[PDB]
Amino acid sequence: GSMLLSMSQQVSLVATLIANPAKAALAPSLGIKASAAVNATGLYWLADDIACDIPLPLGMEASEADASLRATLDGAPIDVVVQEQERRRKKILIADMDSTMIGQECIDELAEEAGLRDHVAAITARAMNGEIAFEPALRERVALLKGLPLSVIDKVISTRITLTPGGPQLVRTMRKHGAYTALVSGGFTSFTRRIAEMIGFNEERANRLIDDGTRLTGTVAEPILGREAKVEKLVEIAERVGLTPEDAIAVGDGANDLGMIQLAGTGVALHAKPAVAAQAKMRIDHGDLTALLYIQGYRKADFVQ
Ligand SMILES: [Cl-]
Ligand SMILES: [Cl-]
Ligand SMILES: [Mg+2]
Repeated sequence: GSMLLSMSQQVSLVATLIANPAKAALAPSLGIKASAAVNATGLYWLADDIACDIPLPLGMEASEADASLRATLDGAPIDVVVQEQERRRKKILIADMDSTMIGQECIDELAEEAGLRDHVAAITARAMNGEIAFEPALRERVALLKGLPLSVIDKVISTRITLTPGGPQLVRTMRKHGAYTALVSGGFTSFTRRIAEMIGFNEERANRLIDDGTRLTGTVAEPILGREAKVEKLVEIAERVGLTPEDAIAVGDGANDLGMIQLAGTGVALHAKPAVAAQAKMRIDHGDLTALLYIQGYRKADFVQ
């Protein structure tokens, strides 16, 4: 009950090392080596060979620990995050869909059905990197879908969309612990409704393709939801659940996710290209979506299996 200890708990940092479970290279010896590299108070395994917490000695800047740990692990596929230990477990998740919760870009997959995958995918890549603004890029790409029959959506969904590893476990585990989870996308409601329910999200919010009753018109419902719409949705969710954006973890891979990534108390650039990852305070380049559970301090024993 010491106030001296209690204040120390607030300025207390912890580093977390995280591997992909499919390339689980965080060996016990490596974790000890890393913890010695930062004069750690301790070393706590969240998942054998996959993730460990390394409490940092008080007074060490987070930037120092990050450099030290990345040096010790250089050349190993192990991610590094540093944060305050208090309030690392969040009660809101907000997650992008395309190339984040799913392996594909829904717009590029639909473009294949128009014989224009490569053309559209090149635009998608520049939009994801920040070289073109999202809304005009979305309009340009969707215009090339004009005339596709509505049956093509379920075809794409059923046959070409796959869930990113760790996604259901991430969503279901935070829900087990009382968190509210939302799938937000610059993509399309016809995809996010199905994906959200496969994974287990509480809600979804995305753009909407316009149709004439049988075929796509090649346009999107006005107004188009982009970077600010993701920020506004995080604000809306937090107010509605009686919290603030500091109580949320946000994750995405693209330039238009950086608003919600930067507003959230924990913002994660997941497998992002360098220009996007440079603008997030946390990056996961190797782990899968279970990395976000380890970020929050969950042990594998806490997971919904
Ligand atoms: Cl639940
Ligand atoms: Cl739609
Ligand atoms: Mg994305």
